[PDB]
Amino acid sequence: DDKAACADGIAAVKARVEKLAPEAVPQKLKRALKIAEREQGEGEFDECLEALDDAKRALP
Amino acid sequence: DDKAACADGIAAVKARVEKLAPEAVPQKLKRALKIAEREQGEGEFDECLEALDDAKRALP
Ligand SMILES: [Eu+2]
Repeated sequence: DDKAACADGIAAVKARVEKLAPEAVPQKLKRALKIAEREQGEGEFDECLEALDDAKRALP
Repeated sequence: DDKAACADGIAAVKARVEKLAPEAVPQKLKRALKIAEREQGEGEFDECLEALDDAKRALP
């Protein structure tokens, strides 16, 4: 469901980000991940998924 | 728009709540107002309006 997909999506995006050099991680990508995590913690798992879509678009 | 309606709705609901005795204000009403304010601060003015609908249903 959206809760599982949000948790798995945060893990998947972070796994890709952890392949980049830390000094190569765009601020917009960090911000989008933080928004997804905030929404996950609020129980807005649907909103988390939409923020994860933004994070993927920020991947270099 | 949703931003103005959220701000006005927070003010309207609070105005009604401030007519109750403070020891008569249900916890669920306080919680719903706090959620609406959190969502307003996040810029989720649409979500704020949906939380305000819950707050109105919590009015005694
Ligand atoms: Eu939210």
